[PDB]
Amino acid sequence: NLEIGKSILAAGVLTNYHDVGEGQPVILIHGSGPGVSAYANWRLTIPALSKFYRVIAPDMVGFGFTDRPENYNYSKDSWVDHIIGIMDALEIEKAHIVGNAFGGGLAIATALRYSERVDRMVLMGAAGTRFDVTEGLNAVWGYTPSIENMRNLLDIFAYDRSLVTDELARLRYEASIQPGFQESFSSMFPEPRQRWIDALASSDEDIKTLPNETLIIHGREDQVVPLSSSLRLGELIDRAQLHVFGRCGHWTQIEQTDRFNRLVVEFFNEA
Amino acid sequence: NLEIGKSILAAGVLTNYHDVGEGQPVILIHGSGPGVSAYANWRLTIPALSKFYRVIAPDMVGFGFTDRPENYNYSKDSWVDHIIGIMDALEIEKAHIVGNAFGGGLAIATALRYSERVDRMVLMGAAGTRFDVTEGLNAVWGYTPSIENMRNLLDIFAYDRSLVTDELARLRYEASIQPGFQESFSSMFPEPRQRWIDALASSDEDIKTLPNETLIIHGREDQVVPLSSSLRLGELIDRAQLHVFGRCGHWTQIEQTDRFNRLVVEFFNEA
Repeated sequence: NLEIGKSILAAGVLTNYHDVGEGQPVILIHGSGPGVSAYANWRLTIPALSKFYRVIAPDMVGFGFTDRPENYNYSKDSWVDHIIGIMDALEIEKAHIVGNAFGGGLAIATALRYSERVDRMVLMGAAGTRFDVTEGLNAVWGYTPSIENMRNLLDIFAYDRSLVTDELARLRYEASIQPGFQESFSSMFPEPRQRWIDALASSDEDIKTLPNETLIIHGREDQVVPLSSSLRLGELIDRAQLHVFGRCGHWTQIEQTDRFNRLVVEFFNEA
Repeated sequence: NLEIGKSILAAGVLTNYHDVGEGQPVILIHGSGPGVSAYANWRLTIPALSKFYRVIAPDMVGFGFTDRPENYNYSKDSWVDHIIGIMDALEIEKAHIVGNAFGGGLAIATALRYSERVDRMVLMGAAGTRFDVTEGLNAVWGYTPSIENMRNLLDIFAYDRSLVTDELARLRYEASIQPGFQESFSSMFPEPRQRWIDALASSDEDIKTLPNETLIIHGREDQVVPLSSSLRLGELIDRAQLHVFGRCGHWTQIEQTDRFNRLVVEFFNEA
């Protein structure tokens, strides 16, 4: 299973992660769908970025193959602590961070609590602002295992449905039913789900204080997070650029891979 | 005067233009401020793009050093005819087009009337949609010569006012009072100016038919054209990408030169 990588103790949690490349460190933080993992999210991103940077992609506690501690208290702050724990464990003093959706909210929160540890940020279809729950996100977080339910989620995630094959739905369905995966997932974001969008968000006031050069990315047709949310982040963060990809969903790094990798690498190259 | 380049008869008008580089043709179309010219608009863009493309930057009839025919009938359609005349005169069968503001509206109109002649488009703080006249545009089109009035316009155009020096204001003021310049300019967009924003715009219906890969660029702080206009173009044009530069005004190619040139060259490189 290529989704399983290296193992390291971080913030007291045995963490699964990938580490490829040399040089300036870049932390990639995945989304929050069923069966999600750092590899599943970043398999097409790591190869490109690792040619110029040291890329670290961990499975956040509660997701992927990282340990799911008994009675663990999941929260925006606990996840931020995990990210910092991972950085501390790897002697990463300061790094750029690419946060995808769920991960984007965590990236913002980390930059706010540990400003000295974050350099540049890339926020893709990111959590971070309070936006009305979408049917897309409610469906994603309300997932129940089945190849048909997974196919529907994959359809929700991408613009070009021709990319959603029976094989992909099958493979992601299988990933979603691995031991303990669905159990922790279904209990992670229970109804009413607006609560978690709000809990993962940061205040307009706080976001305005971010001094980091930031690149906000969003797919025009994103069904999970409305473009309006990223437009808002683009107005709040001072040193920000906003790039909207037409004919693209909530899976920008996979749907517009080459354009995405190019934009991100050049963005970090400026530093 | 570096603003004066080569001369060619196009659409029956003696036209001043610049032509640098080899390969795929790219037409750069300037904005509509007082004293504007292809060189003034594109001096920092041509050098970069000409390394990979053949860059053609003409002074549109009524502007710069191109002839201002007696009793000439200026209109969106006449300007489109000039662009096509320039392309015909240079045996340019198909080309990419970069339209800045005024030029962006002309680029859209050209792509609609001569679809077979336009490949990819870059629209920066572009005309093309009906948006309520801004004080910025009304001030630009309502310019009366003076170093103070020019300084105010330069301030309106850029985000970083530290770039607006006494020398720059002086030089652009001088450009605005060249023989016949102010006379044709003041009679070009008379009050009520909303009429010209509307005349230069294309219908939502027509814009939706554009099949061209398009890159829409806008400075977050643009005081002349509201970001909302470019957001609209980003929703209407199917194969579009929208890139918003924070800490940037209506002069993106000059305010964020390296980022701009990089994005544009890579955009054309995809073709």
